[PDB]
Amino acid sequence: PVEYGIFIQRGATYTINAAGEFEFSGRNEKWDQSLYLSEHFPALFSDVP
Amino acid sequence: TVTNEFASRFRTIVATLANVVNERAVQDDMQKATRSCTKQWLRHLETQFD
Amino acid sequence: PVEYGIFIQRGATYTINAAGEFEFSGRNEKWDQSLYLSEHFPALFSDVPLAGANTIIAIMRLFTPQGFLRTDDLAIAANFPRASRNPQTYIPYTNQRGTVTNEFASRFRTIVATLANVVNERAVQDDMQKATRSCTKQWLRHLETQFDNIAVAHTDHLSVVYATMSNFMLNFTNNFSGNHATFKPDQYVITSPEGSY
Amino acid sequence: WHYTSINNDTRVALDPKPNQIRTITKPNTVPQLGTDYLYTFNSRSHTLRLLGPFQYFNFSETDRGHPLFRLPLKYIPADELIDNLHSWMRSVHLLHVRSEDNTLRYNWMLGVYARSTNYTTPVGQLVVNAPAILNYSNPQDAFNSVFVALGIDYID
Amino acid sequence: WHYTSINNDTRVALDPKPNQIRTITKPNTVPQLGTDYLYTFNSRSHTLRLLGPFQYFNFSETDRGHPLFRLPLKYIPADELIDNLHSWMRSVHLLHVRSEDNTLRYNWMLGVYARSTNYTTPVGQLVVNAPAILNYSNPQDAFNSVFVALGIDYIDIPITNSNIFDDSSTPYNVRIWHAPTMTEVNHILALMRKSTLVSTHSSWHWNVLHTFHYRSESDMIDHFAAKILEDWRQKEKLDKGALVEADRVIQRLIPLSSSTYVQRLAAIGALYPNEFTENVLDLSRLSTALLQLSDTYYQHANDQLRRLYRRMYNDSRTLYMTQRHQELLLAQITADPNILLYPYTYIFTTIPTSMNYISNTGQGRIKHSLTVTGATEHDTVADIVLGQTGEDVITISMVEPMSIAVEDMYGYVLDTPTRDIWPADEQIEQKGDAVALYDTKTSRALGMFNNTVRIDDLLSPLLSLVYRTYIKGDTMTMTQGSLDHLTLCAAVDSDITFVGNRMIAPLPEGYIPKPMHRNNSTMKMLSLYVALKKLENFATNSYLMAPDTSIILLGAEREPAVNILRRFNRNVSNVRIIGMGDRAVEPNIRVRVPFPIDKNISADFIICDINSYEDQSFESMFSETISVVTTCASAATRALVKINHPSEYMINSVIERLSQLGGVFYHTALLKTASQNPYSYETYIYITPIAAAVRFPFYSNSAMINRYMTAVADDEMPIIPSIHTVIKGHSNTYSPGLFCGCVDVQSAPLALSQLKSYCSEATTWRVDSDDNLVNIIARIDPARIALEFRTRSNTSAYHEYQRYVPNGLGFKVRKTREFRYMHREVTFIHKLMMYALIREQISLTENMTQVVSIGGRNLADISVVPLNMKYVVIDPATRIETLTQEKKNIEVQSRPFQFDAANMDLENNSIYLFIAVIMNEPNGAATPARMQMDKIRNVATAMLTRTNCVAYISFYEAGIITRLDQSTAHKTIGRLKVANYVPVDTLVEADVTLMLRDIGITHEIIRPSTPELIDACSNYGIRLGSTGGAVLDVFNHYSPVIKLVRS
Amino acid sequence: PMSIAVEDMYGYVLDTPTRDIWPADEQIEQKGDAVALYDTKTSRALGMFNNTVRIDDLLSPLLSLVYRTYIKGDTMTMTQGSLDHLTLCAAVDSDITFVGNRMIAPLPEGYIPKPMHRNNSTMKMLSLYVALKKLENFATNSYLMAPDTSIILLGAEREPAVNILRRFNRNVSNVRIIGMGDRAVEPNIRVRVPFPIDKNISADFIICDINSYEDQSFESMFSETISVVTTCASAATRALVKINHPSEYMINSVIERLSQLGGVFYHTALLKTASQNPYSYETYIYITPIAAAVRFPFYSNSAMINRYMTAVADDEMPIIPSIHTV
Repeated sequence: PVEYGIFIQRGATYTINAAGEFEFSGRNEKWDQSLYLSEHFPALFSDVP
Repeated sequence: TVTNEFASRFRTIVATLANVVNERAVQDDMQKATRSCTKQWLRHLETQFD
Repeated sequence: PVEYGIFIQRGATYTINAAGEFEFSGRNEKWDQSLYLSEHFPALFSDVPLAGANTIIAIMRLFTPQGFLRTDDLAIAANFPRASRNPQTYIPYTNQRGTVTNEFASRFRTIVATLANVVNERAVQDDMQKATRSCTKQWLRHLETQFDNIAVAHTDHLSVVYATMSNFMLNFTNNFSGNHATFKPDQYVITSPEGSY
Repeated sequence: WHYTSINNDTRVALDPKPNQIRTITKPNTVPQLGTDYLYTFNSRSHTLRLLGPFQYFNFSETDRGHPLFRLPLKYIPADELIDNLHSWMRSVHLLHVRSEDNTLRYNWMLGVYARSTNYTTPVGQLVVNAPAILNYSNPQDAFNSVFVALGIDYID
Repeated sequence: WHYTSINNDTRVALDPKPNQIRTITKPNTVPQLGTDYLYTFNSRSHTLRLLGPFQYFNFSETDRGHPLFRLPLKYIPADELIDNLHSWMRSVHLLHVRSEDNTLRYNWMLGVYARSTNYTTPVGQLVVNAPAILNYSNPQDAFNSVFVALGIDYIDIPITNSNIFDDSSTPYNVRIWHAPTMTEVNHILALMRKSTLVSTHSSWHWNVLHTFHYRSESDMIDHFAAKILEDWRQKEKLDKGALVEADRVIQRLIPLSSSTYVQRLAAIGALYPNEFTENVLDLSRLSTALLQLSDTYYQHANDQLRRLYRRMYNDSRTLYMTQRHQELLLAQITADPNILLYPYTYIFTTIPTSMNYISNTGQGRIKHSLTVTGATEHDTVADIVLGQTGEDVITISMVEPMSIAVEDMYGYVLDTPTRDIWPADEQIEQKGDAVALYDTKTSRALGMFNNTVRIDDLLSPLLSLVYRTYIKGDTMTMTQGSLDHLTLCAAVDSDITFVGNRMIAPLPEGYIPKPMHRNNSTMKMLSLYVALKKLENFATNSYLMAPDTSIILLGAEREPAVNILRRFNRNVSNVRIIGMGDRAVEPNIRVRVPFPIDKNISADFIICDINSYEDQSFESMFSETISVVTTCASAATRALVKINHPSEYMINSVIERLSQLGGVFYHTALLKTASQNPYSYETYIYITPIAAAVRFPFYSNSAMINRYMTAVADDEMPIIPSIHTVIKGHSNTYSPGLFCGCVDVQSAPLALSQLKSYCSEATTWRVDSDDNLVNIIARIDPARIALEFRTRSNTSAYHEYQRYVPNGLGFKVRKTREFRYMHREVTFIHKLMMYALIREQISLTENMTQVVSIGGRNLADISVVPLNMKYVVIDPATRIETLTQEKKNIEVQSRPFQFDAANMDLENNSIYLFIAVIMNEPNGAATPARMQMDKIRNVATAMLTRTNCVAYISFYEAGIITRLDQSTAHKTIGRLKVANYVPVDTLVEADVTLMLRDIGITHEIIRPSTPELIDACSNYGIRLGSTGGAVLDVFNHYSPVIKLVRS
Repeated sequence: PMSIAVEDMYGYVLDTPTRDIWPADEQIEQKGDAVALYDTKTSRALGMFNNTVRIDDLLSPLLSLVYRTYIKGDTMTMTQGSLDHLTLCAAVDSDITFVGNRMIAPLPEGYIPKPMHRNNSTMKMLSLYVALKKLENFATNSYLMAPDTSIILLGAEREPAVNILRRFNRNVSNVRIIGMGDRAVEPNIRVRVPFPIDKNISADFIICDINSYEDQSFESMFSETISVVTTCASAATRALVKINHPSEYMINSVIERLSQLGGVFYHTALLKTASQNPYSYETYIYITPIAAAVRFPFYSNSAMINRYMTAVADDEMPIIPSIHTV
């Protein structure tokens, strides 16, 4: 833990828009795959530190 | 836990319950062999529970 | 039981902090072989005197070895392989070439002397008739008096066949055992630039 | 008139520093009580009650044995309990990590709770693996972490 | 200088003579120890350690049994070990040969080593056959023989740990090589490379080289440091020049084949960095505390220093003697050829030296005194934020508690009337004042102080201590002494029975009574009771109201102010101590005010003390207060009532009603007491059946009444002294308070060199060697802020402080409590009001050139208003240079100012301050040449827009020889002694307002009032502490600040 | 090592001036002497004696004996007698509680406090303190500074010269015993010389005793020593300072600065004490607020100052007393 506690604090999902940048949503949600084709990238694969 | 807890609490039951049994073998004072063969049974009984 | 929980209270194992005394871990772990060649020592062998249970710690300074580090020498003067900076070994006996009553065996008598005292405290709780408690305290007499006949050979013969061994070829490591409290062997991993070691 | 006060806290600013939490429990070994733990005794009565930060501390079962509590009173030597209470307080060790940052406060309350059950419960089995979960720099954030890493909704 | 020593040996000249070696072991049978073997015992500890020549002796196994070592302690009888140790020492015999030649010394060391194993080993089996091999006449030749007759190359002896009962494993083992010539040593020392971890040191004992062999690396640095320590000492005496006895010249060990820590540890020791100390240097844990100092010395090395320390680290094989240090060997090598010395040597010249780190791992929190403006130049620094301390290490309480004597508790100051008339015009005026006041209650800001500081929890520890010192010990007290009164009250719930006057009890069997129970009032009742008996008869000694008299106390909720007062007279005959109140319990009879017409209520001394009325309206309030006095004036002879709101209308109408009623006039006098809760503005009226006719009955000016008459209204009343936890460099605007916290030891010097911009006092302490945190405590003081934010030059003395890190900021265990309100002397408070009054006048007037202080300290700067205005100080004694130079806009002309009107420096916008006047010398004895000095002070004034303030001291008489509370500010005859100084004399008040009115023009005497008390006590947050509270309002009054502000 | 009585330990000898004038010709001459001396330090041969014999390990057995004779036996001492002063210092770490004036304790249950801790200085501080109280009033009997007065000790590293001095008055009312220094620990407030302009520092009796300066050059040395005296003459009434190098220039310029400054003249008198380390050539200047006008203020011949003025140079300085055996 600890890292999970501070990573989930930022959120589990982001949007790539704003013409650039990232918009992490500060909330814990699950994936489910049903929202694959929208404006939601799984935040664990972001690369941002 | 190294040695299981629940069973170690049972050991305290036997530890003091056996002490109470001695005070009857002092009033009815039976030869060592009798008072021993009962205090030996509680050893087997308790070690099974483990 | 009354003071075992005061021992296993401080820790089951410990490590040594950089330059200084020991560091007992407040955890109660079981021991395993995987830990040996790595870190941690079985704490039931350290010697820091505990103010709680002085009986569990007294039966432990009763496991102390009786030997000396006889540094081979005539193996290295002959020029043999030795994987350490300097050679070493640990024979487990002495000589008592002149001693009236052999020493090594007289140390055993102290083991029996106090180990038998511990056996009585069980024949007071389970209090068996004299005949039973006697026929066991009589066995330790025979057992110990046998050791007094082995004491002669195990000191000035089975001790020469050891002092030779540490000088042989193909034997190249230091299995030093004097002082269990602080001894770890050496790791000698064959490393490579790529791959694994 | 509108009265003035001051928002001075209590239960928060009582938890010791992490690198120093070493001392205020075990290494209390070197000195010897006397003043802190207070004890009166009306006369069948008494009231031994150790304080700050040893109050709000709950005794772990089994290790709530030990002659201290075994001595119920029956009789008390003002010399016995002063030496005897030491014998117990000596042997209390609570898992922790020594830190470097000066802006970290060790979390007592919840941390010592785990040492009570025996690290059987998950909220205490979580503190075993990574003990550094108890080093908070801001209140509330202390507990928040022990929820997100459990999926649990409330500890009691 | 080249220091002198002496080549006196030690280990050699310790071995006994052969024919006599008989005695100093076995035949020690006849005497019996006692002194030699030393044994202390801290309390699970001890340390039995027999010495000379029984030290350096190792115990043979098996025969290391025997009850002596078997007795570990478990418990020790100082009689057991003295008899028991003998029983062992008796039975030690070591093989030898009795000789005839007088030039033979027995070889102990090696000889007794053989007796250890059991003569099993050959080096011990050789001594069995021919024991005469141990009789040497010359050192070295002793060992040489035990080699040639073995073919062996080196014997190795195990050293035993210092204690006898510390039966653990040895840290290291020493080894003795066969080596005669010099070209020999070079061989063993070179072959000694490529071999684990070994050490030699400089010289040798018997002229035979012997190296050390360590067990585990970790157990090296703890020995290597134990020696580097005792060598920084041998070079302390050899640096000052003294005949040093000890031999080796340089004790510092040399690391041959070694690890990596010992390198960084070898270099740091070689170049002697420490300075003096001598504070019982901690022997245990010295290892790490030294190794910490090693690192921080490197974080300072100005290239050149760095260059060297990085070399000796990288080298670590040659000892670095310092020129004159090297010579000592050269002066002894020629003094005897053929003697071995460590061959590889390097020599210094200029070290060079820089700083010296004052370390001492002792106990105590170190207090500092940060001085403004040093050497360094500080421009734009960070903000070094500290915070979060912990409740265990730092406790902050808001008090403050004080401590005094028992005799200092009971005490009061009396006051006397002045006017004989009460004009019919100012009687309706005085009325309007009290009417207009009553509606709008006293300053709310003054209020958040009365409710806080309480004498209840102020004299709390004073009485709590005397409670415990009764449950054990104690001796005499004698009936009546203010001590018999104290213990018969403050402590104990039962009775203090007396035996033969002096014995005071003395024996309880073992039931121990419970502590008493004071209630924010009892201590005020008793303090007044003593003052009643005292006012009755000035002559001391009594406090036992004569038998068969009856004191009647009146109060809202009385007892145990009467339970205590009663059992203080329990011994002497029949006394009645009755109480009445509106919330009383038996024995005190419950009764509401204004009493039924039925009650008779008769006594001798009455202390009335009620105030339970919301009342509403001024008129209903007046009628209650006045009528309680009348129903007390008739009831007793020597009675004193208690009036609230002493407003010169209310108080002076009380005298009125009593006067015209009875025998024309009553003798009145109001008084203040200690144990009142410092500033409660409530006073006590005291009435007596006169003697003849009183001259001056009424109160004209009414200064004590006036203390109440100064609370005006609420504006921005809140203050609430807070905390902070953050430092900004040369950045003004910090609301009063204090900041605690904690910082890293690596930046602790940076913190200190910034707090100087905010205060003066600052404590610091580390908790334990390793934790590397040093919590700071700093008080914000405005008396400093005015001398810092003057201009811009930050400067400071950063360099100096930094020479403390690591250890040098003190070590402290346990908890420590710092209060929110400190404590100060009553005089120190009075001056803070002279300035709070004066800071008002200066910052209001149009144009000023400067504010010029004539006489006094560099202090008094505060109320330089503004910070910017030219500040001149004309005094003979003062430190100059840097502060005036550091353009903090100051200058000090050290001519003793001559105020003889002959030639005075003046001319326009000149603001002069005279808080001196007390002679140029501490004397102040010139009292008639003072009214002449003040006469020639104002005289010669034609310098237009100029102003000056002057101070006094007057009254005397009725404020001393009636006071009977000589706490701090007491007076002798007519002289006023305050704090230090010498008795200062008063100058007739009327004469000042009689003359000068024809000479000068303007003369307004303003006294500092309650607004100044609150304001100045709000910024510095310095609470009084009884005693000085009662004595204050009297003293503060008669020091009028005369301000001659004319043209 | 030597042995005497307790009353033989505390003691001093006073000295008094002689000349009333300081001629303008021998003032530049007296200067040259102290300037020419300062550079070349005192005889190195004299040096191997000051460093050796120490009153620290000279009065060692005197106090060690009275320590043990307290752990067992003992009877009376009475508050104030130089014995009550001795035992409340030299021996014992705790407090010597008094019962009925004479009983001095008398019963410990069996915990035995540790011995005290003198440091080659404390014994010099106490010896001087007694002499201050004594110089104040020749008439014997007191050593308990009257209640509510405050002595302020100044030193490089003070305590337990103040820890001891304090708990000697623990019995009598409210006394303040404050210390300042350049290496001090709580209660003693740390502060470097020549002090910030902020400090007020007020007292009745001041014993100044600092010397922590390598300094370098004669001029910087002069300015430090003189200014410490001035920041002590104003601070107290009956204060005595401590000057190093009493050379008849340095010492006689101190009288000068003080005289012309204040009320024309000050009554001065330098003194030597026991417990100084036999021959340390350091003396103590004692200043007081006169009575009228002093007749002979300056030092003409200056014999005591001269004891320092005789160390010349190093020739064949070594001696080192050896042994022989033939």
